[PDB]
Parts: sequence; C-alpha cells; structure tokens
Amino acid sequence: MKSVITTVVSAADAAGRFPSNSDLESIQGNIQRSAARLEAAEKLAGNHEAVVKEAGDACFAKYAYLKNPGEAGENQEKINKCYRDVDHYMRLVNYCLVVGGTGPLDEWGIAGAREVYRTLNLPTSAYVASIAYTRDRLCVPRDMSAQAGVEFSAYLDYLINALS
Amino acid sequence: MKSVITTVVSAADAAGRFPSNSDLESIQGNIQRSAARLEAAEKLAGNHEAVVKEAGDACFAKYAYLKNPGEAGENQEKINKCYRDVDHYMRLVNYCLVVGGTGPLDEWGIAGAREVYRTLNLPTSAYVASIAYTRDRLCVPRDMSAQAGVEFSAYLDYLINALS
Amino acid sequence: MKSVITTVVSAADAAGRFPSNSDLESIQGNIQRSAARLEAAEKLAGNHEAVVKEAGDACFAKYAYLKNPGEAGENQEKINKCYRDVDHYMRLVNYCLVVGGTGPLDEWGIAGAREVYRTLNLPTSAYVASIAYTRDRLCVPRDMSAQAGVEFSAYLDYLINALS
Amino acid sequence: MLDAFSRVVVNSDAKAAYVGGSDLQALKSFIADGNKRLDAVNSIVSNASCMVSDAVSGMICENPGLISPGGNCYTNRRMAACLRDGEIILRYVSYALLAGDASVLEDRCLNGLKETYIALGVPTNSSIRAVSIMKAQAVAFITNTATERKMSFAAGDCTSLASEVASYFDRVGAAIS
Amino acid sequence: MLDAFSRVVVNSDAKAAYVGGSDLQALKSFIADGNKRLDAVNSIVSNASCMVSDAVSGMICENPGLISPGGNCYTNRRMAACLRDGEIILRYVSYALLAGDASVLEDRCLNGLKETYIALGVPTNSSIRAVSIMKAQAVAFITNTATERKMSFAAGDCTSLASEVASYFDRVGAAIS
Amino acid sequence: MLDAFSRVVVNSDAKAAYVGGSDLQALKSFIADGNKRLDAVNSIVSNASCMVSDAVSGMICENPGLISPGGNCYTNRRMAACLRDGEIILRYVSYALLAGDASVLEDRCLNGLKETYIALGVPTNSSIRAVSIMKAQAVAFITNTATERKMSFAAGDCTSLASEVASYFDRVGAAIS
Ligand SMILES: *C(=C)C1=C(C)[C@@H](Cc2[nH]c(/C=C3N=C(/C=C4\NC(=O)[C@H](C)[C@H]4[C@@H](*)C)C(C)=C\3CCC(=O)O)c(CCC(=O)O)c2C)NC1=O
Ligand SMILES: *C(=C)C1=C(C)[C@@H](Cc2[nH]c(/C=C3N=C(/C=C4\NC(=O)[C@H](C)[C@H]4[C@@H](*)C)C(C)=C\3CCC(=O)O)c(CCC(=O)O)c2C)NC1=O
Ligand SMILES: *C(=C)C1=C(C)[C@@H](Cc2[nH]c(/C=C3N=C(/C=C4\NC(=O)[C@H](C)[C@H]4[C@@H](*)C)C(C)=C\3CCC(=O)O)c(CCC(=O)O)c2C)NC1=O
Ligand SMILES: *[C@@H](C)[C@H]1/C(=C/C2=NC(=C\c3[nH]c(C[C@H]4NC(=O)C(C=C)=C4C)c(C)c3CCC(=O)O)/C(CCC(=O)O)=C2C)NC(=O)[C@@H]1C
Ligand SMILES: *[C@@H](C)[C@H]1/C(=C/C2=NC(=C\c3[nH]c(C[C@H]4NC(=O)C(C=C)=C4C)c(C)c3CCC(=O)O)/C(CCC(=O)O)=C2C)NC(=O)[C@@H]1C
Ligand SMILES: *[C@@H](C)[C@H]1/C(=C/C2=NC(=C\c3[nH]c(C[C@H]4NC(=O)C(C=C)=C4C)c(C)c3CCC(=O)O)/C(CCC(=O)O)=C2C)NC(=O)[C@@H]1C
Ligand SMILES: *[C@H](C)[C@H]1/C(=C/C2=NC(=C\c3[nH]c(C[C@H]4NC(=O)C(C=C)=C4C)c(C)c3CCC(=O)O)/C(CCC(=O)O)=C2C)NC(=O)[C@@H]1C
Ligand SMILES: *[C@H](C)[C@H]1/C(=C/C2=NC(=C\c3[nH]c(C[C@H]4NC(=O)C(C=C)=C4C)c(C)c3CCC(=O)O)/C(CCC(=O)O)=C2C)NC(=O)[C@@H]1C
Ligand SMILES: *[C@H](C)[C@H]1/C(=C/C2=NC(=C\c3[nH]c(C[C@H]4NC(=O)C(C=C)=C4C)c(C)c3CCC(=O)O)/C(CCC(=O)O)=C2C)NC(=O)[C@@H]1C
Ligand SMILES: *[C@H](C)[C@H]1/C(=C/C2=NC(=C\c3[nH]c(C[C@H]4NC(=O)C(C=C)=C4C)c(C)c3CCC(=O)O)/C(CCC(=O)O)=C2C)NC(=O)[C@@H]1C
Ligand SMILES: *[C@H](C)[C@H]1/C(=C/C2=NC(=C\c3[nH]c(C[C@H]4NC(=O)C(C=C)=C4C)c(C)c3CCC(=O)O)/C(CCC(=O)O)=C2C)NC(=O)[C@@H]1C
Ligand SMILES: *[C@H](C)[C@H]1/C(=C/C2=NC(=C\c3[nH]c(C[C@H]4NC(=O)C(C=C)=C4C)c(C)c3CCC(=O)O)/C(CCC(=O)O)=C2C)NC(=O)[C@@H]1C
Ligand SMILES: *[C@H](C)[C@H]1/C(=C/C2=NC(=C\c3[nH]c(C[C@H]4NC(=O)C(C=C)=C4C)c(C)c3CCC(=O)O)/C(CCC(=O)O)=C2C)NC(=O)[C@@H]1C
Ligand SMILES: *[C@H](C)[C@H]1/C(=C/C2=NC(=C\c3[nH]c(C[C@H]4NC(=O)C(C=C)=C4C)c(C)c3CCC(=O)O)/C(CCC(=O)O)=C2C)NC(=O)[C@@H]1C
Repeated sequence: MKSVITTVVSAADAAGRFPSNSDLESIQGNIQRSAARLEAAEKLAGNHEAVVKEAGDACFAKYAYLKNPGEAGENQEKINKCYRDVDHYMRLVNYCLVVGGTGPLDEWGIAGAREVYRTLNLPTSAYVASIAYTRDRLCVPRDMSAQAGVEFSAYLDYLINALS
Repeated sequence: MKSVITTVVSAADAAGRFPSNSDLESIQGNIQRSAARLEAAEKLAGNHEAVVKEAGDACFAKYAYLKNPGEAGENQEKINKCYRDVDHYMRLVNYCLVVGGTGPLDEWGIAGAREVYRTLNLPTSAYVASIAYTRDRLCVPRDMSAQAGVEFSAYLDYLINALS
Repeated sequence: MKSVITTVVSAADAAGRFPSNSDLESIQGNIQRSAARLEAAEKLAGNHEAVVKEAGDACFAKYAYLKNPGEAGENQEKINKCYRDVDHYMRLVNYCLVVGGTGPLDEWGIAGAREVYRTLNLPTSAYVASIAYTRDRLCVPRDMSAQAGVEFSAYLDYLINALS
Repeated sequence: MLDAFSRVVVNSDAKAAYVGGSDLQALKSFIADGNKRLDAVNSIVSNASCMVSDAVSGMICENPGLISPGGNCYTNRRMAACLRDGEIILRYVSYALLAGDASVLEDRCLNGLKETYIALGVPTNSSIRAVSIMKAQAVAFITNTATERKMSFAAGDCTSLASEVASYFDRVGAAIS
Repeated sequence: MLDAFSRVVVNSDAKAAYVGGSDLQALKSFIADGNKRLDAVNSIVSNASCMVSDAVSGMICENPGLISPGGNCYTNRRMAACLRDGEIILRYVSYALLAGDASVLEDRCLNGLKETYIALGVPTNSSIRAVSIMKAQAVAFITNTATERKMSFAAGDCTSLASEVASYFDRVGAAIS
Repeated sequence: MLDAFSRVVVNSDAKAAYVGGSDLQALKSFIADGNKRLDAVNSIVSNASCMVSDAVSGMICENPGLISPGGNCYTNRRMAACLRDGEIILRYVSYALLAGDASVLEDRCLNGLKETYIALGVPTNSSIRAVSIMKAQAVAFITNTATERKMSFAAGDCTSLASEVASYFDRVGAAIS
C-alpha cells in the first residue's frame, strides 16, 4: 500500500539494504505533515454523509440525461449505487489522508476502474463531476485549515487525473 | 491438429480475440472445398488395400537391394512392416482429407520420422518411391474427379516434400 | 567436484554427446600424473599434524598482535580454532591431490570464505602466512620428489591466490 | 485442439480405421448446416459485451454480498477481474461452438481453473450462476428469441446449435464444481 | 506490505468505516513517539554486523556439532549462507520496526521459510537460537543497555519499542517451528 | 557429480580424515587398470547407435502391442522419443563407466525420471526391458564377445568393468520400478 514508509522500505528491500539515514529522514516527513492530513481525515469522517449527498446531487444536476431510460441512472436503485460509489471514493480519500499516500485510492478505487466503468457503461464524467464539485466546494478556513485543505484537495485532484 | 478451423481459432486465442468476420469467412471455405476432399477420402477408404499393395510392390520393384541380407527388407516380417507403414501413411492421407489440413500427417506421420528412419536404417527413398508411385498412378477421371484428384495429390506431394 | 574426469563429462553432457577421443585422452593424463600427486597426498596424510603445527606457529610468530584483546587470537580457544582451520585447509589440499583437481578446495574451503573471514573479522593475511609458510618450508627432495613438490605447491599457490 | 472433424479422426485412429462413407454422414451434415453455425457464432460475438456485463451484474443483484467488504467482487480491481473472466469464458465457449468440439474450452480454459479459483478464493458457485445467465443469453441469441434485440436470418431450425452451446456452458460448472 | 497506518485502514475497510478521531489516538501517538522509533531502528542498523556475527557464533559455541562434518554450518559455503540468513532476518525485522507492522517480515521473509529449511536440512531449532540471541541484542541496543556499546539519546522510556521488536523476532521462530 | 576419486574424498571428509596409503590401494588400482576402462568406454560409444536401435526394436518385437494404436511407441513422434530416451540413458551409463561412479547417472538422469514416466504414461516395465537388452549388449562389447562385431584389444580380464557397467544399467530399473 503506497505510503512514505512502504516506499522507502520497498526500495531498501529491492537493493538488499538495511534502513539508512535517507529512509529515516523521509519518515521524519510523516511526523511533520501528519497533522494537516489527519485534520482533513477527521473532518471527512465526521461529515461524509453531507459531503456525499452534495456531490451526488451535483452529478445529477449537471447530467440530467442520466435519469433517462437505458442510461446509467435510469432508476432509483441505480441512482442509489451512484451515491454509494461517491461515498466509497470519499472513504478511500479518508484512508489516503490517514496513510499519507495514494495507496488506498490506487488499490481499491482506481485499479480496474476504467474497465469497470466502460463495461457497465458508467460515464467517467459523472464521477469527475462529483469529485470536482467536492474539490471546488471546499471552503478554507471555514471547513478546515489551509494545509488540511491542500492535502484533501491533492487526493481529489489525484483521483480526477486518474479518471482523465 | 492443423485445419481451417484450428488455425483461425488459435490465431484469435493468441490475440485474446472473439471470432470475427475473417474467421467465419475462412470457415466458409470448408463448406466450399469439402466435397472434393471428402470424395477423395471415401475413395481411399474404399480401396486402400489395393492402393497399398500397388505402392509397396513398386517400392520393392524399384529397390530390389532391400531384400539383400542386412538391408531393410531382408525378410518377410520386415517386408510386411514396410507395407503396413505405407498403409499407415495412406490412412493419414485419408485423415488429412477429412480434416481439411495437414495436421494428421504432421502429428502422426512426419514428426519424428527423420530420426526414426535414420536410426532404424530405413531409406527415405523407399518411402518416397511408394508415395510418388501412388501420386503418379492416380487416374482422373477414372478414379475420382479432377478436384478430388488435386486434393489427394496435394497431400501426397506434401508428404514427399516432408521426406525430402 | 572439479577434476579431469568431471570436466570432460560435464562438457560432453552440456553438448548432449557421448565420450569421445579427446575425453579419453584427457583421462590418460590422470594415469600419467597420478603418481606425483598421490605421493604428495600420502606424505601429507602421514605428517599433517607436524605440518599444521609449524604453519600455525608461523602465523602467530608473524602476527603477534592477533593475541591482543579483541583480536582474532585473543584467547586459547580462538587460537586452537586457527590451527584447526589450517588443518582443514591441509586436509582439503590432500583431497585435491587425490582427486587431481581443485574441486575440494573450491567447494569446501574457498566458496564463502571471503564472507566468513570478513564477517568474523579474521584477517586473510594470517591464513596466507600459514599457507605460504608451508609452501616455502617444502624441501625437495628431502620431503618428497620434485614433481610431488610441484603438485603440492600448485594447490598451496592456488589457495593463496584464492585468498588474495 | 480438435474440431468436429479431427475428433472423428482421433476416434477412428484409435481403431486404426479409415474414415469412410458410413462414418461421414454426421460430418457431411455438419458441413451442410455450416452457415447456421456461422450465424450462431456471429449472434454471440456481436452481443458479447452486453452478455458479460448483464450476466455478472445479474450474479451480483441476486447475491449482493459479493460487493460487500470481504465480498469477492468488492473493489474495482476485483470487479474488473470478474468481468475479465466472464469475457474469457464466453470467448472459449464461442471457439468451441465455431469448432463443433469442446477441446479448446477444456484444454485452454477449464484445465486448472477449479484449483485456481480455490487458491484465489473465487466463489465457484457465484461463477456458475454468471455462466448460467450467459447460457440463457446465448440460447436466446442463437434462436433469435432475445427480448431486447433481434438480428437478421433466413428462417430455420437452430435447436441443435442452441443445445450444443448450452452443453459447452454446462462444461464450465462441471469443471469448477 | 502494510505499515501501522495502513493496518488501521485495512481493518476499517473490512467494516466499510471511515477512520475518525476515536480511531486515531493510537496513530497520533505513533507519530508523537516517531523520533524514538527512528532512534530504535538506528540503534539496530548501526550494530547489525556485530549482531549477526555474535549471534551465529553464539549458536555454534553452544552447539559445536553444527561445525563437525555433516553439521549444517560445516564448510565456508555453509557458514557464509548461515551468516547470510542471519543478516536477512535482521533486515526484515528492522523493516517491521520501521513500519510498525509485521507484514513485510511475514510476507517477504517468513512465508515459505519453514518448507525451505525443511527441504535444505537447515536445523530450525538452531535457527531459533540464533534469532533469540539477536532478540537479546536488539532489546539491549534499543534501551541503550548493551554491555559493550552505548549510543547517544535524549533520555526517555523505550520499553514499548523493545517489546515490539521482540515480538517480531518471536514471529520468526513461530513461523519455522 | 563425483568420480571414483572424489567419492573416496567425500567418504573421508565425513570422518574429517586424510586420505592416506591405507585408503589408496583401490584408487591406485583404478589408475593401473585405467587403460582397460578407456577401452571399455570406447567399445560402447563406438557401437552406441546399433545398441539403442537393436534394444528398442527388441523391446517392441517382444511386446508388439507397444506399436498398436494407443501403444506408447505408436506414431513416429513417439518412437523417436523412445529411441531418444534409449540414447540418453546409454549416454549417462557411459559417463558413469568413464567416471567409475554412478552419481552423474543418478543425479542428472535418474532423479525425477519415474515421476516423469508416470506423468507421461511411459511404460516403465517396457523401459526396463530396453535397458536390459542394452546391458546385455554392453557386457558383450566390453568383453569382446559380441556375436556380430569384434574390436581390437591387448588380451586381458575385463570382468570387473562388465560387472560395473551392469550395475549402472541395473540402477535405471531400480529408479523407475
Ligand atoms: C439484477 C437486477 C438483474 C440483472 C442484471 C438481470 C440478469 C439476467 N439476464 C437474464 C437474461 C438475458 N440477458 C440478456 C442480455 C441482453 N439482451 C440484449 O438485447 C442485450 C444485447 C444483452 C445485454 C443486456 C438476454 C438475451 C437474456 C435472455 C432472456 C431474454 O432475452 O429476455 C437473466 C435470466 C437468466 C436465466 O434465465 O437463468 C438474468 C437473471 N436480471 C436481474 O435480476
Ligand atoms: C560463545 C562462546 C558465545 C558467544 C559468541 C556469545 C553470544 C551471545 N551474545 C549474547 C548477547 C549480546 N551480544 C551483543 C552484541 C554486541 N554488543 C556490542 O557492543 C557489539 C556492537 C555487538 C557484537 C559483539 C549484545 C548487545 C548482547 C546483549 C547483552 C549484553 O549487552 O551484554 C548472548 C545472550 C543471549 C541471551 O540473552 O539469550 C549470547 C549467548 N555467548 C557465548 O557463549
Ligand atoms: C526382435 C525380433 C528382436 C531383436 C531386435 C533382438 C534384440 C536383442 N538383442 C540382443 C542382444 C545383442 N544385441 C547386440 C547388438 C549389436 N551387435 C552388433 O554387432 C551391432 C554393432 C549391434 C546392433 C545390432 C549385442 C552385442 C547383443 C549381445 C549378444 C550377442 O552379441 O549376440 C538380445 C538379448 C538380450 C538379453 O540377453 O537379454 C535381444 C532380445 N532380439 C529379438 O528377438
Ligand atoms: C440459427 C443459427 C438462426 C438461423 C440460421 C440460418 N442461416 C441460414 C443461411 C445462411 N447464413 C449465412 C451467413 C453465414 N455464412 C457465412 O459465410 C458468414 C460469414 C462469413 C455467415 C454469418 C449464409 C451465407 C447463408 C446461406 C444462404 C444465404 O446466402 O443467405 C439458414 C438457411 C438454411 C441454410 O442455408 O442452412 C438458417 C436457418 N436461422 C434462424 O432462424 C436462426 C435464428
Ligand atoms: C529509545 C528508542 C531510546 C531513546 C529515544 C528518544 N529519542 C528522542 C528524541 C529524538 N530523537 C531524534 C533522532 C531521530 N529523529 C530523526 O529524524 C532521525 C534521523 C532522520 C533520528 C535518528 C530526534 C530528532 C529527536 C527529537 C528531539 C531532538 O531534536 O533532539 C527522545 C525524546 C522524546 C521524544 O522526542 O519523543 C527519546 C526518549 N531514548 C532513550 O533513552 C532510549 C535509549
Ligand atoms: C576389456 C576392457 C578389454 C581389454 C582391455 C585392455 N586394454 C589394455 C591396454 C591398453 N588399452 C589402451 C587404449 C586406451 N588407452 C587410451 O589412452 C585410449 C584413448 C585415449 C584408449 C582407448 C592403451 C594405451 C593400453 C596400454 C597398452 C598399449 O599401449 O597397447 C589391456 C592390457 C592391460 C593393461 O594395460 O592394463 C587390456 C586387458 N582387453 C580385453 O581383452 C577386453 C576385451
Ligand atoms: C467558501 C470559500 C465559502 C462558503 C461556502 C459554504 N459552504 C457551505 C456549506 C457546506 N459545505 C459543505 C462541504 C464541506 N464541509 C465539509 O465537512 C467538507 C470536507 C470534509 C466540505 C467540502 C457541506 C456539507 C455544507 C452544508 C453543511 C454546512 O453548512 O456546513 C455554505 C452554506 C450554504 C450553501 O449550502 O450553499 C456556504 C456558504 N462559505 C463562505 O463564507 C465562503 C465564502
Ligand atoms: C490413368 C490416366 C490411365 C489408367 C490407369 C489405370 N489404373 C488401373 C488400375 C488401378 N489403379 C489403381 C489405383 C487407383 N485406384 C484408387 O482407388 C486410387 C486412390 C484412391 C488410385 C490411385 C488400382 C488399385 C488399380 C487396380 C484395380 C482397378 O482396376 O481399379 C488400370 C488397370 C491396369 C493396370 O493394372 O495397369 C489402368 C489402365 N487407365 C486409363 O484409361 C488411363 C489412361
Ligand atoms: C630444504 C630445501 C632444506 C631443509 C629443510 C628442513 N626441514 C626441516 C624439518 C621439517 N620440515 C617439515 C615440513 C615438511 N615435512 C612434510 O612432511 C611436508 C609436507 C608434506 C613438509 C613441508 C616438518 C614438519 C619438519 C620437522 C620434522 C622433520 O624433521 O621432518 C628441517 C629440520 C630443522 C628445522 O626444524 O628447521 C630442515 C633443516 N633441510 C635441508 O637440508 C634443505 C637445505
Ligand atoms: C467473476 C464471474 C467471478 C470472479 C472472478 C475473479 N477472478 C479473479 C482472478 C483470476 N481469474 C483467473 C482465471 C482466468 N485467467 C485466465 O487466463 C483464464 C483462461 C485462460 C481464466 C478463466 C486467474 C489466473 C486469476 C488471477 C490473476 C488475475 O487476477 O487476473 C479475481 C481476482 C482475485 C483477487 O482478488 O486477487 C476475481 C474477483 N469473482 C467473483 O466473485 C465472481 C464469481
Ligand atoms: C587462523 C589463521 C585464524 C583464526 C581462525 C579462527 N577461525 C574461527 C572460526 C571459523 N573458521 C572457519 C573456516 C574453517 N571452517 C571450515 O569448515 C573450513 C573448511 C576448510 C575452514 C577453513 C569457519 C566457518 C568459522 C566459524 C565457525 C567456527 O567457529 O568454527 C575462529 C572463531 C572466530 C570467532 O568465534 O569469533 C577463529 C579465532 N584465528 C586467528 O587468530 C587467525 C586469524
Ligand atoms: C544460520 C543461522 C542457519 C543456517 C542457514 C543456512 N541457510 C542456507 C540456505 C538458504 N537459506 C535460504 C533462505 C534465505 N534466502 C532468502 O532469500 C530469504 C528471504 C528473502 C531467506 C531467509 C535459501 C533460499 C537458501 C538456499 C539457497 C542458498 O544457499 O542461498 C544454508 C545452505 C544450505 C546448503 O548447504 O545448501 C545454510 C547453512 N544453517 C545453520 O546451521 C544455521 C542454523
Ligand atoms: C517401407 C517403405 C520400408 C520398410 C519399413 C519398415 N518399417 C519398420 C518399422 C517402423 N516403421 C515405423 C513408421 C510407421 N509407424 C507408425 O506408427 C507410423 C505412422 C504413420 C509409420 C509410418 C516405426 C515407428 C517403426 C519402428 C517400430 C516397428 O517396428 O513398427 C521396419 C522394422 C525395422 C526394424 O525392426 O529394423 C521395417 C522393415 N522396410 C523396407 O524395406 C522399406 C525401406
Ligand atoms: C523408450 C524405450 C520408451 C518410451 C519413451 C518415451 N519417452 C517419451 C518422452 C520423454 N522422456 C523424457 C525423459 C528423457 N528426457 C530427458 O531430458 C532425460 C534425461 C536428461 C530423459 C531420460 C522426457 C522429459 C519426455 C517428455 C518430453 C519429450 O517428449 O521429449 C515419450 C513421448 C511421450 C508422449 O507421447 O508425449 C515416449 C514414447 N516409450 C516407450 O513405450 C518405451 C518403453
């Protein structure tokens, strides 16, 4: 699972090496940056339902065609799956903030996504609309501190770029 | 086993592909050419004993030295194995006509033959004499139709070339 | 185990070949050279204790620092291991003379030695001093014949070069 | 791999027998019905994407635990692998129908698959339900009785070809049960 | 591989749960004690050569049969392999301590090791004694109580880190027993 | 691989013993009879093609079912593989006789061969008969008593070398039984 620690350990293992000074120094970065991203994770954990509702509503507001027969959001069950999927992503964003790397998004949300969404005829723009809405809705310092904002926004942009 | 169908399927599988139009069109060739080669197969099935006798007799007529002590046809047992071998080949020719490809010759008659005939000191020319006799003995339209003849002759030439 | 026989057999096997004339001729060299090296092996077998004592004494005579605290020969147990190690080498030299190749040295004495002696902080010069002492102590024809001497000396030089 | 013709050849060769008139009636009919076989394969390949999508979705809407955490389709990576296996199995079933013989399916797809799914934790019972749905779809397309799509054919009886493709789909569950 | 943080993530994901304040107190402390963890890893890596040397030598002086003929450390090639395995195990134990999780050790080192040592004839009981000696050494270095070397630290309690590294060394014997 | 000399070395090394006069009488004789060993190997290699041909043909004329359909020598591909295995086994038996030790045969040829022949359906009993015929041939050539060919030698007793090659041929059947 990609983080600061697992990157430096994997590199040391590929080379047969004990941890050395640049590995310990990398991990010192954990200690320095952790407060910002853990602030974002806690805010997200505490308010994800309202965030997810706003983001799914923005998707369908932007793409009303999704509710037409044969389209991805043609009935209520399918609509509810769409908000569930947004929640899944927001949960993975919380996990990336906690881990300090993209690993949980990469493994559990991005790997295979292109094939899934193409095969099930789920338009990638609808996902992008939800995540970009959330990125642009973020209000600093109303919702969290500037650096918690930078951390939260970076994983949202990472997902948007992964979908694009 | 090499045929029209197995060639196109193997190619599609190597590429990860479903059957597509050029595969179905190749197999349409089956439908078109099958009457000729099935005519040859039935004629061969119905008369193989007389054909095999003529071909083995031609071998020994051409190569009387084979009956000398120490040579490949030095006794009756060995002579009978030689006509059996010709029959084996004619059976494989019948199978190629039925399958519409060289697979049964390639797998059951040609693979390993060089090593066998070299190790057991069986001269390749004696086999060639039998098969070429049979190719040249074919009488069209006495024995079968022109295109049944082309099919039958093509597998005999294929074997001769495989031995040469 | 590297010898005349195993070299030519391994080569023949790599090529899929039966033994042929150059293999039998190589092995004729066994028959010719064996008396010299078997003379050396028997002399060594018969006198190894005195040889080993002289060689270990020469090590410590040359490198008295080895007996200082923290150094490789700091106590009697460690000193006794050093003479044991010299004996091990002399035993492997006897085995090379018997086999007619470096195999027993290569497998049981040289492979891994660098890592062992570096990790256990055993100075390679101390080993070299013991083996070179023994090479230079050899007295021909007092101790054995000239060609037994050449054989014995060649394996001692081989070990010295392997340590250097 | 074998096809309908080389299957006969193999069976004859086990008796050192020539294939003659008495043996060929089945293969002459195989040829005479060969345009129908081509159409049946076209009817599947032309709808293959919708078939796999709809079958795997059907497996899940019937057993929604498969997409709970710990479920074998949970995460995009897993769902993509599942969809990927659905397409592979349909592909090998389509080769068996084109060839008139199961050997390509058994040899190149089914051999080892049970042990693999056991090793990975892939639920073989949910796999069999995805395959049964694709069976249902394939029979519908071959007989031009799908509810949501019709294709173009000279009218005739394709019962045998539908029964045959069903048998190749049934082989998958037999292998992995 | 996982680290202390992604371990929590995995456990939360099994319940489809966000990681929130209530879940983070342990990880906030992991961070707050992170300089001590770095020092503990430094204290091991800086003495790793002497640790492996002394542990394998200790295994042998306690069981000198290991260096008789037929013994599993007899010959330089064998002794070098043994020393090589000692260093590998210490390396993986040091990664587990840096990451605050055993997964790298279990996955990349311990998985398959029993079967390997059984296949090769490597005595698993002598292996466990070498590992126990390195455990003893590692706890001494982490707590700055080694008899023959002290290092430099701001004074404080590293009990937990020593208990934790001990647990990773204990995993090795558990795996190979 | 080992040869006669390094076999002794291995046995001595298991006792941490030097090889001395008392131990060398057998190897001094090995040397003193070394021209005979070279001749015995020449007598086999010079007739190896006829040996393998005649032995595999003999296996089949005694059990003609092997060349019926379903028989393990049926088809040229199978007969060529069989002849190929005959030559390989004779080759490894010839290396064992050149080296005065079976290790090359056991290690590089016999190890795994039973499991292989079981996996492939190669009849191990017919294999043993081919090997017994090559044994009969090899003893005849080594002692210059073959009926159909004599070679050139200074006269002397090669009983031991014939008994020894017989023992290496007997190892093959022991391995595959
Ligand atoms: C979950 C709510 C759920 C499903 C998803 C669905 C799965 C399902 N589908 C069938 C039967 C068929 N599906 C077909 C597929 C297609 N028809 C088309 O026209 C397009 C090209 C393609 C993809 C949509 C077809 C042809 C059938 C055959 C029947 C028919 O044509 O009506 C089943 C039935 C399976 C069975 O009979 O065992 C199932 C379960 N069902 C859901 O509940
Ligand atoms: C054979 C005669 C034999 C040994 C060899 C030795 C093995 C052994 N060692 C310990 C304990 C430690 N070894 C340590 C290693 C080092 N200390 C250093 O300063 C350098 C850098 C490094 C290598 C020499 C350390 C730190 C310890 C911990 C205790 C301490 O500091 O005093 C043991 C004890 C193992 C146990 O407790 O189970 C053993 C057996 N002992 C011998 O008998
Ligand atoms: C089938 C009808 C059938 C056979 C084929 C044959 C097989 C067979 N062969 C032997 C014994 C030997 N074969 C030898 C081979 C050769 N001699 C030569 O001079 C050339 C160079 C070479 C190849 C032809 C040899 C040397 C012998 C040893 C005996 C001898 O020299 O006479 C046996 C006997 C095996 C046994 O004793 O168990 C068999 C079965 N026999 C057939 O029935
Ligand atoms: C069950 C499978 C179908 C059905 C099939 C029939 N197809 C018939 C005739 C036919 N089909 C094709 C197309 C096919 N041949 C090819 O070469 C290729 C591509 C390379 C394909 C896809 C052809 C050429 C023909 C021959 C007649 C023509 O030229 O149109 C058919 C008629 C009987 C017969 O010819 O055997 C049938 C019954 N029909 C059905 O109703 C179900 C749905
Ligand atoms: C048990 C492990 C030790 C012990 C450890 C403590 N270390 C403490 C503070 C401290 N240590 C370092 C070095 C560390 N941080 C790094 O960034 C790197 C290399 C990249 C390393 C090796 C630092 C920077 C600090 C912070 C204080 C400072 O700047 O000096 C410490 C104090 C408590 C705390 O800060 O958590 C302790 C207890 N102390 C012991 O006595 C045992 C032997
Ligand atoms: C049983 C194996 C034989 C038999 C063998 C004997 N060979 C004897 C002497 C001898 N043979 C060779 C040829 C050999 N040495 C080589 O260097 C090479 C090729 C590199 C080969 C093939 C040589 C050189 C010698 C030495 C005498 C000479 O120069 O002619 C031999 C005599 C006794 C002995 O020297 O040990 C025997 C008994 N004799 C038999 O009758 C059976 C059939
Ligand atoms: C920002 C520069 C604007 C501003 C924005 C407003 N946000 C409003 C409500 C609100 N925002 C969110 C999402 C937000 N909360 C979170 O916890 C997270 C991430 C963890 C995010 C992105 C939600 C769910 C809500 C509704 C609940 C609530 O009130 O907090 C808001 C209220 C009016 C509206 O709904 O449009 C505004 C105006 N407010 C500002 O003053 C600056 C200019
Ligand atoms: C051809 C251009 C000549 C001609 C040739 C004749 N063929 C004669 C008999 C015959 N041919 C075969 C082999 C043939 N029959 C088959 O079934 C097959 C392949 C399936 C082949 C190649 C056999 C076995 C026989 C003998 C039995 C029989 O009579 O059919 C033949 C009879 C006289 C002779 O034996 O030489 C001739 C003259 N005949 C022609 O009119 C044109 C010029
Ligand atoms: C040689 C050119 C000198 C010479 C040298 C002397 N060697 C003396 C004793 C001796 N040498 C060895 C080692 C030797 N014996 C072996 O068996 C082997 C290898 C298998 C070797 C290398 C030993 C163990 C001994 C002591 C036992 C013994 O006397 O044989 C020696 C005696 C005096 C001394 O110890 O320095 C000398 C003088 N002697 C010569 O005449 C030429 C000039
Ligand atoms: C979908 C209906 C299933 C399901 C399927 C999964 N399969 C997974 C992995 C997988 N599948 C195969 C076999 C496949 N590969 C082949 O090459 C061939 C034939 C040529 C076939 C049939 C392999 C070898 C693998 C492993 C390698 C890989 O992942 O591609 C899989 C991933 C398992 C995992 O989490 O690691 C899944 C989810 N899962 C289901 O729940 C339904 C029943
Ligand atoms: C003598 C010139 C040295 C010296 C040697 C010591 N060797 C110690 C241990 C040791 N030696 C070997 C190599 C030896 N073992 C073999 O199996 C073979 C095969 C040919 C040889 C040459 C090994 C593998 C080991 C480690 C295992 C063991 O203890 O036997 C040793 C103990 C070192 C320690 O425990 O720290 C010493 C002191 N001593 C000297 O003063 C000079 C440099
Ligand atoms: C030392 C405390 C032991 C001892 C160890 C030996 N290990 C030998 C070989 C060996 N070890 C491993 C596992 C190692 N390689 C890895 O890549 C990893 C993790 C990534 C580990 C832990 C392997 C695969 C092998 C075999 C390949 C090789 O030799 O490197 C070994 C040699 C056995 C032999 O004689 O062939 C020894 C002696 N032996 C002992 O007596 C103590 C208890
Ligand atoms: C006829 C033109 C030859 C001749 C032939 C002999 N063949 C002998 C043995 C033999 N033949 C084959 C090939 C055959 N077996 C198959 O399974 C197939 C498949 C198409 C074919 C063509 C093999 C594999 C063997 C060896 C096994 C066996 O004996 O059946 C044979 C016996 C040789 C011997 O024992 O030394 C003979 C005499 N004889 C002739 O005069 C001409 C050259
Ligand atoms: C002949 C006396 C037998 C017989 C033999 C067959 N062996 C077949 C295949 C085969 N043999 C081996 C082992 C061989 N290869 C090696 O590299 C070594 C030693 C280094 C040896 C001894 C292998 C690995 C294989 C399979 C690969 C291959 O075909 O080469 C074989 C073909 C089996 C098949 O049909 O696929 C046969 C017929 N068969 C007999 O009936 C007599 C008893």
